[PDB]
Amino acid sequence: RPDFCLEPPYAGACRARIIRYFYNAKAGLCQTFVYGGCRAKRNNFKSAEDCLRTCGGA
Repeated sequence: RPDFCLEPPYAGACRARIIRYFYNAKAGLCQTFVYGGCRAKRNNFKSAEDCLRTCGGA
């Protein structure tokens, strides 16, 4: 997985409530979080599948 998959999830400052996925490297899977709609970082996916494809190995 790329290093960005190890970063904590980033809601950012905006006020939307958008459900996104992040890789939780301690748990080893992708979890949901609430994203605010601006300034997304890379550990922020629209689906579990995309999160796991990107971050589940290497």
